[PDB]
Amino acid sequence: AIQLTQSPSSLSASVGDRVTITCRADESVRTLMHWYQQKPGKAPKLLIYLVSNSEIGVPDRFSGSGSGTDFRLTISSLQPEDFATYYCQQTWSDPWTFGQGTKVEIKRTVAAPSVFIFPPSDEQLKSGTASVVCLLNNFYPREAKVQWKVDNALQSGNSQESVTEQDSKDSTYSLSSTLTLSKADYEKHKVYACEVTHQGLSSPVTKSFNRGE
Amino acid sequence: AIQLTQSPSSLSASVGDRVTITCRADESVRTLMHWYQQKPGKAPKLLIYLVSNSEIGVPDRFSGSGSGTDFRLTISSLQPEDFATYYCQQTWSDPWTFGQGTKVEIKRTVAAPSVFIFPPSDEQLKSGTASVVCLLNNFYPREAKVQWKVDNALQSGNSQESVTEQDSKDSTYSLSSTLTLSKADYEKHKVYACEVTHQGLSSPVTKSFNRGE
Amino acid sequence: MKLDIGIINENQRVSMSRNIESRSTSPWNYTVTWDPNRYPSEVVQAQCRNLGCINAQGKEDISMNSVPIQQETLVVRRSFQLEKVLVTVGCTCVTPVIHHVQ
Amino acid sequence: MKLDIGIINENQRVSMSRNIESRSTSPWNYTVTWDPNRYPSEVVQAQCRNLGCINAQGKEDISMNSVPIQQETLVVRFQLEKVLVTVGCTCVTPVIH
Amino acid sequence: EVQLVESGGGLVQPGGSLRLSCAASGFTFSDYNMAWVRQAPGKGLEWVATITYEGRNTYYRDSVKGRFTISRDNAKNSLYLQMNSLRAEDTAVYYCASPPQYYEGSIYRLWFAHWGQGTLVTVSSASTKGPSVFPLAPSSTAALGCLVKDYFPEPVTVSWNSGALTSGVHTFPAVLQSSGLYSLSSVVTVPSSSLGTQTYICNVNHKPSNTKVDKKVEPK
Amino acid sequence: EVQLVESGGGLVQPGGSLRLSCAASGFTFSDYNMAWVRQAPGKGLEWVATITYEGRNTYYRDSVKGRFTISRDNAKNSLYLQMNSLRAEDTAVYYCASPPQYYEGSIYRLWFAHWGQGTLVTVSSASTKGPSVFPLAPSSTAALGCLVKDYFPEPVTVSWNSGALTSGVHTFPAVLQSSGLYSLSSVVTVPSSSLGTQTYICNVNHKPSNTKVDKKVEP
Ligand SMILES: *[C@@H]1O[C@H](CO[C@H]2O[C@@H](C)[C@@H](O)[C@@H](O)[C@@H]2O)[C@@H](O[C@@H]2O[C@H](CO)[C@@H](O[C@@H]3O[C@H](CO)[C@@H](O)[C@H](O[C@H]4O[C@H](CO)[C@@H](O)[C@H](O)[C@@H]4O)[C@@H]3O)[C@H](O)[C@H]2NC(C)=O)[C@H](O)[C@H]1NC(C)=O
Ligand SMILES: *[C@@H]1O[C@H](CO)[C@@H](O)[C@H](O)[C@H]1NC(C)=O
Repeated sequence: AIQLTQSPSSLSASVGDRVTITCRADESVRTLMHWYQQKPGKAPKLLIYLVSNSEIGVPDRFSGSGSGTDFRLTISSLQPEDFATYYCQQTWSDPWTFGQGTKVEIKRTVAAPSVFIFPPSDEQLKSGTASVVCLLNNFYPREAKVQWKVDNALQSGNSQESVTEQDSKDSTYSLSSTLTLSKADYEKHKVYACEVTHQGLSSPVTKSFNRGE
Repeated sequence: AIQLTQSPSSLSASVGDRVTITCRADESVRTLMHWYQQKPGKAPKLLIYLVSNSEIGVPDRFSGSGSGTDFRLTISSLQPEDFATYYCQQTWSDPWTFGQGTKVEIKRTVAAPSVFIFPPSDEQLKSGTASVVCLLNNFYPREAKVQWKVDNALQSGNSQESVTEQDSKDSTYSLSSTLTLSKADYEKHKVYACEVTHQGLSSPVTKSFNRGE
Repeated sequence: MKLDIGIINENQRVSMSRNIESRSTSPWNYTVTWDPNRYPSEVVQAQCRNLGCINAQGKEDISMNSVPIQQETLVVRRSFQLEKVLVTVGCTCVTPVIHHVQ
Repeated sequence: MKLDIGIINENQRVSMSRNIESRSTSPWNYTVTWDPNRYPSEVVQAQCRNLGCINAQGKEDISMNSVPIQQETLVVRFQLEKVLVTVGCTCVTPVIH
Repeated sequence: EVQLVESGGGLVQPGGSLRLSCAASGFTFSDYNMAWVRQAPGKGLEWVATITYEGRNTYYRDSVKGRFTISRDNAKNSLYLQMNSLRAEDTAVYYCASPPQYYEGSIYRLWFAHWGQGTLVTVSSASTKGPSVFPLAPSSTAALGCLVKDYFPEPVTVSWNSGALTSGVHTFPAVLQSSGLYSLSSVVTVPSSSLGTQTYICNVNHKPSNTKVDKKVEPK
Repeated sequence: EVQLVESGGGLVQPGGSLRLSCAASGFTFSDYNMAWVRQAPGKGLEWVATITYEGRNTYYRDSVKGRFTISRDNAKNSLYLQMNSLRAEDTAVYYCASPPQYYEGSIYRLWFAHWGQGTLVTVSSASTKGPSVFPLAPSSTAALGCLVKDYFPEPVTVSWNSGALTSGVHTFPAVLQSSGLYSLSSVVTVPSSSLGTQTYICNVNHKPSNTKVDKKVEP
């Protein structure tokens, strides 16, 4: 089986930059190299066939080049909607093979998160567990620091974070940090605070509530 | 200068037969051999370019073939409107040259001539000369015999004939014999007769008029 | 919008029977579809026959490729409305883009 | 005859910014004409660039020929019109029989 | 034009069986080879199987040989993948794939010009569990949402106001909890003014557990 | 679409001069090489001259070198052939010729995709003479016609009822008589029934002698 290796595995580039992904094969696949683009939760779309020919709807900024064992996909001016994973594929030898994927992310300017905090619903407190949710909306870059504090006591191993995929229009992320407590530990305490630190803020921002109110 | 020689110079075939014309050159013209079709009194129309390619409107039955010094035009099912003279041409060497022409005629069934005779007009008799005209309309083959008789006296060297080109729809010929006399001879005798002999007649046909009436 | 009655050059057409499609180094086959609800009533799609190009001997050279040539056509369908349909008219032979780093 | 307002697939085109016209063994050039009384407003004609085909070296081989590929299109002028379009060229081998 | 519509995924226990189907339309299905391509969660693309247009030949990848069987009807314009002896390594989204319309289908080494939407196949001994949906009430530009907690397997779909509300919506990726169950939040930002006039509902659907929920979110 | 329209032929005496014109239309005249091809009566085709698109190069056949001069006006979309020292071997129909629109005009070795209608150039010391047009009256399906007698040089054209009547028409080739003048007949076959209701007119034109005639034929 021909094993294909794309370089790099991930990359960040500003809108308008030239982006170049290379795909290298064990043996020569002789012009039978194709490229695909897969956006999150969608199927792959064909971009390039037979090294350098593109399908009817493909924008002009995508082009293919290569010969034998060294092939390359090029984006001449990266756009916001080009956030995706790109795959090469060979159809020369019968076990048809894909590259491992190259994840293309978009570099943009700092954007600060807008923060929101959510108390546990009463409906849930019936079930004996309580979830406190903190939202950081539309920020860039992905790196953020979210500390939970119950009665000014820093929490440790009781939270999980989740992040959206980069927005296809404005290239921002959003993030949910979910704090999980027992209805017991939740009622012993009063002050629930989410403290956020990010490159776009003058000083960390803290959203908080008190049981009730 | 490349001299082109087409074979044969003329040929006849029945509707639907396969016809083949050959064109031979001194030196190699490679693939720069072209063919033209010229119908009577019209300009040449292009049929074949670069040995074997056909212009857009050219019927499917015309096809070209050839190599370096031996080229061939083929009509796969000869039709009446294919009556023409066909010319080859090379554009390899700088003095561009044509073949001499191949005249393609249609072989069809016998058709007898419709015969008519025309007295001299009054308008003309003023001028002192008289022309008697005999018309043979739509016959095949071309060979016909037209004898003039003035008072049952056979005329000799005082007539000229003209024949049309083969008709592009019914592939027949037509012919006019014009007999030329002085208003003197025309006004002495009285019976002016045109006698026609043709492969399509069981026995010759004689049309006639008597001066006056 | 009023559609005048009458079609210029209605009689002029192109023959797909020239076997230009098989004398090509990038040969192709044809496919037809008949639809009375549009004009022309017949549409001819081309399909490249090989991935590589062929020579005079008959051998496939896969360092080069047969690729399709495509044209946007106008065909009107019925109360009449234009429709734009993509037609592959035939194939040509190309060499891929090979940059200078092998 | 009444023409409904609207063009299906109005948003769809073929890219000529690929150098396919120049990487072909039967390469060709393009020509444009803008005519305001018709749709499409522009009509694109191709013309084969050589009589022969070019190889990997760049040399013309006149044993084979560049020949045009042609398709009849409909173009509106409102009245229908049929125009001949040369979309590009292919490389062919002459018939030897 | 070319549409491939897959169906038949879902949850199956190891060793079990499952039949995937691909309804083709917009091309002469009977003229082109079809294939299945798979993709395990967060990983890459992996060719599974190919069948020819007549139906005569079937090629498989080594991993699935003897276990999977690719089939076609050609009359119902349909491609099939029968999966038997399923192993945890077959958990993946399975894609139906079709070759280009402008090249002859007799060509074997063609690429994948068209793909279906994909169905998830989850092979796990665990039992489906439907989600609980709690409200994220907007604490007096405003933010509110829904918490979809303690479900398995994937996926969960969240819309707002039955598809009316789409701008400002952020539906987060599922995260595995200690329990081994998934949990996610879906949030949306709206004008503070519309809080008394417009009613906000998130529509949670979990096909594996046949669980639909329309929870209205409103402040305290 | 492509139209090549020639003019300027006619009668010229040996040693005389004549300038042919070809009005082009339907393509970018400025991009393609143009040529003249001639054809003497009853003979074959013979390339005469070629000119390039810009105008810088002119190629001629040996016979016409020094005598003929090919020219073009890319702004009037027009091709010219100045013919001097005209000799009896130049009696011929002269055709304007254009290359195809679907190949690049930089290519020299192109063929003749399009031809003009042709003009006859007759090089002769003899004088123009207009024809007489006598009727060939239908001697009571019937046949009638027109006799065009004693004219020079060629050519004569005959239509019937100003082009309405075309089926059954036979216009014969000119015949040179002893006098050195030409004569031809034009006939048409028609139903005996229309012979009293329908009026039949032959339209003779002889541009060299500026002779136009419309003769009605009746029994
Ligand atoms: C038909 O197409 C070709 C090329 O096609 C693409 O070119 C690009 C720019 C796009 O416009 C694309 O859409 C076209 O399809 C055209 O040929 C090019 O013409 C230029 C300018 O004429 C050529 O550049 C130079 O021209 C001068 C003067 O004519 C010559 O002296 C030069 O020759 C030297 O260089 C060559 C190597 O380059 C040496 O081998 C020679 O010995 C000389 O030292 C040179 O030709 C350029 O080369 C052409 N490009 C190609 C790819 O051939 C052509 O103009 C076009 N026709 C029309 C009407 O548009
Ligand atoms: C395509 O054309 C060639 C000959 O014209 C033939 O061998 C081949 O089977 C054809 N295939 C099709 C039309 O699928």
